[PDB]
Amino acid sequence: ARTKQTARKS
Amino acid sequence: RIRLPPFLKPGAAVEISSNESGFRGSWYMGKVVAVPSSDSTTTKCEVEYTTLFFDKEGRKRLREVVDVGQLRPPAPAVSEREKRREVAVGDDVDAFYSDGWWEGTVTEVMGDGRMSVYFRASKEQIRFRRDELRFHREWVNGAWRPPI
Repeated sequence: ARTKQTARKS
Repeated sequence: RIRLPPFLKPGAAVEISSNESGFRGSWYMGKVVAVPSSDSTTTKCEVEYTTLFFDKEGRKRLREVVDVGQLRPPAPAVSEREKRREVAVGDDVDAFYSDGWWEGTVTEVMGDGRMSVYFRASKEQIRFRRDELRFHREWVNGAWRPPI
């Protein structure tokens, strides 16, 4: 599932 | 002490923006879990994300304490002219990507309803189908621009 770690771009 | 915007109440669906550089230009869908009461020690709200989780195995939706100014209501429902609107170069759009909406600008339209979108903050150039885009709107002074 998506997390901030795998959503953020930097 | 603080006069909350009327849309902000426990249970309310919202779009959530972040202050973190890696989230510049994004809106993630979520819901309000708690707000400052007239009886309150905070000025902040707690929200729960709809598509972001604490853990990658997805047991618990992410919750965060955020500033009121990070929240806006769900973007207006796509009207009937807006379904008739062709997306054009120069249009400000949000693209659905990594399960949230990211603001960019259409730089090229190709056939079969596909477009290329430039993202300024991340210096990215990414192709999307029409059904992955929405026309960008801003929540300003308690109302949408362009309005409903």
